[PDB]
Amino acid sequence: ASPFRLASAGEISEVQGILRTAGLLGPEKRIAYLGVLDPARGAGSEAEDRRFRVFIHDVSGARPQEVTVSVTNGTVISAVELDTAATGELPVLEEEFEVVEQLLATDERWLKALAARNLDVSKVRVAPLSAGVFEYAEERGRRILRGLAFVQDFPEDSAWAHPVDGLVAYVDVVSKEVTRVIDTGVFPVPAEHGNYTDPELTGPLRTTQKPISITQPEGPSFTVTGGNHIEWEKWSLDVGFDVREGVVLHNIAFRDGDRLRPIINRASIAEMVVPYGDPSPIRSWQNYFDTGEYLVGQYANSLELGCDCLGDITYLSPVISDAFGNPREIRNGICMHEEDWGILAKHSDLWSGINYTRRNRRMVISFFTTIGNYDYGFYWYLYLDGTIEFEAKATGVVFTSAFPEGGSDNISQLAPGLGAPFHQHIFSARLDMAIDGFTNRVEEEDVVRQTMGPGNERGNAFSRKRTVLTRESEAVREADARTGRTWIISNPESKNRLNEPVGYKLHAHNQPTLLADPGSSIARRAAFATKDLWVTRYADDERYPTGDFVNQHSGGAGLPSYIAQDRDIDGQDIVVWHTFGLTHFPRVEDWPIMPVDTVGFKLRPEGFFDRSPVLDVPAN
Amino acid sequence: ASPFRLASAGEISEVQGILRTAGLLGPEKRIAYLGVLDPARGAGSEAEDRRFRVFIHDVSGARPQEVTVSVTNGTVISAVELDTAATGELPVLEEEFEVVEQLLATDERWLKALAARNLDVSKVRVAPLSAGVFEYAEERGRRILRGLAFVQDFPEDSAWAHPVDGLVAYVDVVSKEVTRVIDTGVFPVPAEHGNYTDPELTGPLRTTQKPISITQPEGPSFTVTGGNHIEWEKWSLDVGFDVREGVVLHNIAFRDGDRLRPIINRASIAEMVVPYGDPSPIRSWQNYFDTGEYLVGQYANSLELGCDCLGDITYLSPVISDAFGNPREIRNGICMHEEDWGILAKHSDLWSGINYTRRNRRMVISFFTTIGNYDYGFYWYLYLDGTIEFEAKATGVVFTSAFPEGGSDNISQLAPGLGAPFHQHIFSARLDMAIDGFTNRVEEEDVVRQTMGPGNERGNAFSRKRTVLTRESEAVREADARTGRTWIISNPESKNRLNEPVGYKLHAHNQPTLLADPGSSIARRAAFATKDLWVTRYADDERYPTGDFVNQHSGGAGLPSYIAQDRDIDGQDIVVWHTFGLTHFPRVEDWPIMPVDTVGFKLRPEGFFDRSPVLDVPAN
Ligand SMILES: [Cu+2]
Ligand SMILES: [Cu+2]
Ligand code: NA
Ligand code: NA
Repeated sequence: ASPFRLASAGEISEVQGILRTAGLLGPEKRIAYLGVLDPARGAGSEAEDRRFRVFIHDVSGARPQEVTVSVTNGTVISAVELDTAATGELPVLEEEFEVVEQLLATDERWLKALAARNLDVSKVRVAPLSAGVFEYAEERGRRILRGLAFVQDFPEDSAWAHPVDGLVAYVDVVSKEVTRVIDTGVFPVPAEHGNYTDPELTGPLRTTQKPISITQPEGPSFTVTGGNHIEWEKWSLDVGFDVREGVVLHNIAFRDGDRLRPIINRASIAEMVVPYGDPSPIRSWQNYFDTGEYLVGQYANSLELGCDCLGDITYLSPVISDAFGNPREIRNGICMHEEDWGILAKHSDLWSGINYTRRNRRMVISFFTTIGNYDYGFYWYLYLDGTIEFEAKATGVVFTSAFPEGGSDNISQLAPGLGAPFHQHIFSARLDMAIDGFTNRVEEEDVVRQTMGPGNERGNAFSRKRTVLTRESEAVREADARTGRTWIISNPESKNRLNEPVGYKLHAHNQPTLLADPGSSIARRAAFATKDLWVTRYADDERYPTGDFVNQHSGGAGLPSYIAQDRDIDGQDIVVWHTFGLTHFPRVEDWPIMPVDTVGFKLRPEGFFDRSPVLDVPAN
Repeated sequence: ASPFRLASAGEISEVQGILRTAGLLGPEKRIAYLGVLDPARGAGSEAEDRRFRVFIHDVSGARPQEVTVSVTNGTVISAVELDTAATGELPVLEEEFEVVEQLLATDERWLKALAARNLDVSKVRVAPLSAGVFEYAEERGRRILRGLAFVQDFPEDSAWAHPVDGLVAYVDVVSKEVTRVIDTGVFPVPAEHGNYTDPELTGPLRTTQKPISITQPEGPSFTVTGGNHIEWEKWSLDVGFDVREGVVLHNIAFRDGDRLRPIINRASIAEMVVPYGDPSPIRSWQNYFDTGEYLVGQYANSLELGCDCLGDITYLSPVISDAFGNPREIRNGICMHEEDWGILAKHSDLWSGINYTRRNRRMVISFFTTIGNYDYGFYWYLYLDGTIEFEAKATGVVFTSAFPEGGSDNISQLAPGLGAPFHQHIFSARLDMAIDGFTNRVEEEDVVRQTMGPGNERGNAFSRKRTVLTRESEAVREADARTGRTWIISNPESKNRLNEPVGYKLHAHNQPTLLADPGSSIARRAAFATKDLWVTRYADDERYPTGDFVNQHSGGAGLPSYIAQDRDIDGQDIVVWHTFGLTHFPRVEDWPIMPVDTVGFKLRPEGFFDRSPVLDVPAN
């Protein structure tokens, strides 16, 4: 019944049939993206109309198409041919990854480069990576992938331990040509293995860990209805899933007495970029847009009970399309559970004699994705006290290179001869805000220091200031940790009992933003990552901070072009885009498999409630 | 056996007997502080010599004394008379707090002020607060407390809901004299109650929370020997307890193969300051040095199983002295347990076919203290992967005032007529470092941005720089979140297998430091709080960033006087002092009892190990 329900196997099958009958899904066609569209703005939208957006690739070279179909009515709404030299290429297809290694294996320049290094071509794996846009005019309008080589000494060996430096190839994956093979010189291939399950490396496993048992003898406190609607401790929301963004949260609201109060209309990680900081021509082009180029949802893991998710776990198993339109289920791809979170509130009062302690809890909604060597966990947390938090967990195997004789300013050494280039992992959270409704505004709040003098004779006073962001051209903001900068999203038409606008405060981690030179290709294509906070006016088609077609797009798409409309955002339907990331100088302890590191952000109520919202939590 | 064992009841009784026999503890004497001294530098040394330091107050007004006792040999080692007008007053005695309300109840200026407000003196509670150093010349050399009034409507009423603004009194707690009563005008006493156990305020309690059961069916994975020595998952340490500092961690080391490798010799929170930013003369003197003036260990709570600490809990019950030298046990004052901490490391490799997941754990050592309206939890965490983390949890009831008609730049409104002055909570962690031994240095690491040009033609390169701090005069450092600034503590004489010095990296939260004007009294007394990082050369008597005697002490002691010695810290026995804190603009949701907010820091291995230290963790 809900318009926000997960897509079902049947809906995807019907899309495939509609496309096929319309003549849009022939044998040379491939589905590069398929996803359900959210309902358009309309608080009285009753007539159910499930619409799906499809990107259709053509393996013969014909122009691709963007298609919108209505599953409810069984029709094609629109179909537009795309000029990819102008608007960007479609996301990389899983089947194109195989092509790169196979093509290079018969190229005489590639074989000659391997022969010089005495490498057996049957043992050389090729990481197929996105191309970006640089100086090669012949790549405009063409689907390119670039390949870097790694040696696998045996089928169970970790090839990442054995990078083949000084060698890179470019491949046209539709015409199946190797356009360039660049050999800048021979580097020794690092010899030590990195097999973290080999007992020779792990040593004997510990026998000292005793079990921790976490159970819920009466079951969990949350309910799931209609497949994906969650109710938990006054919270209400819908858990969506999209093959590009992954888990998406809809209709986040809090039951305050008798009123269901909206907070956030849609929350997602709308892009994530991994730029590399090694100036070697072998890797100086390397920038992953994991969401926009690869689609993080299609690489979601099946999460194992007791290993990935511990406790009383409720699973969702989302359905996506494969490249031919058949439904594919990601079994146990989303974990949901509640967790103890320590003390919520505590006071022992001398004068009243009352000793009071209450415990906190959080709702966890998580999924994990694997893109090549990297594995990322996406965690959304809901707390009893109204706090909303996102956390990304980065693990996997670091991307490697040779470590040069004489050192490097841009690579760290992990093992003899083995390097790890410096890089960042930068996320963009897209928060379609709805604080008590859609009339919202953002204020930037700085601490204000005061000088000793009249009205502050002891020099102890300090204060704060708030600046309303009234237009998009003034809504591109930078962090300032030294002045305690935060941003408040408020509803100027909804007041608390003290007659102040209700609000939520965004607390950032204030990590560095994109470090690349502002004139670089990556700074133009990932402009969102150069600033901590953007606020736009809501529009149906402004979905991603990098635009719809990120792969090989020349730059400026997305947030810089949206912001240029300079729309009114003072008491309007607005969207907050928060940039946050990790700057990774790899350490020896990251090798051969990296312990989790984390980054995120949180939102806390700021006069949203008329008093603490957790006074009715029991002691038990 | 161990020199680092907790003080026993017998040891404290023996100190009492030694002081009595020596003539230093007659009926007019009071013990204001008593604690065990750490062993001097020198491995093994004096077989066993347990020494205690004692601050002895005299209630007749004679000069107090600082005394060192050997409980092993039954002797007084040294006893010095203190000139408190020069070097500072002793910590506040618990029995002095009770004096303030009683003295004021019979002062005719106080009574006239209450009568002007139609308040019954029997219902007026007085919060007795430390006095600081301001413009009152008659206070030099006297023990002064200042009092602020709150109305308690009935014995179980929360008095914090009813501040009596416009009124403050100063009390000499030795001569039992009210020195000044200041009345700047009548303010309405806020009328709403703040009784968070009253059903009329809580409403019906939730019935929706189902239990979460955390058990360890084989018991915990850590062992406790000698009363306070902990071994857990390669970690080794001793848990100390001091009445001033609270929980103190000694001899933190990690078992790496056959070698026990030191990391931290001693870790503590050596001071904490809570400055208020309201320039009203009623409160502009208000600054709590909870550690130095009040002694946070003295007010540690007994922690309730299942409420304060959840799971399979091991308790310690530290013993302290009362004001007469009798031992007082703080039953269940320290909780210790291990906690699941999600995913440790995870990778699903396409080429090898190996799927690998491991879970993380942490060891938790915690205590909670209550100082008037505020309650603070102190949490030390040890992780499987070598990370050490500290977290402070702030809760309790916010300190209140009237909310002025017309508003305020320095006070938040929480309820009709009820205000909460702006303030900070700032901690100083004292880390006596011992990275692989005592020869350590500190480097400051900043990210380095690089310009597009020769050697970086695509403008993607970025790097980092490290600056060694060679002498104390250059070791006073500020945060820079924008450049990703961190500090590395390393051992230049101990190298990992890549021939790089082993190290640990300190990651700060980069919250604002002390906001008061640098000319203010609090900026001089809490100079440590104006900078994020200090590094000193280790010295036996340099224990606290504020000096030994903080109460009513002007500037002149502590970290600014230590660093003036400008000693060599480049490969030497060094101490890191890290300032970190919360800036609190109270919100409506903080009332009537505040949900926990947190701040802290962590240290991560940086080439300390030759590879990941958790390759031997089993799959479970
Ligand atoms: Cu990384
Ligand atoms: Cu506070
Ligand atoms: Na909105
Ligand atoms: Na040291």
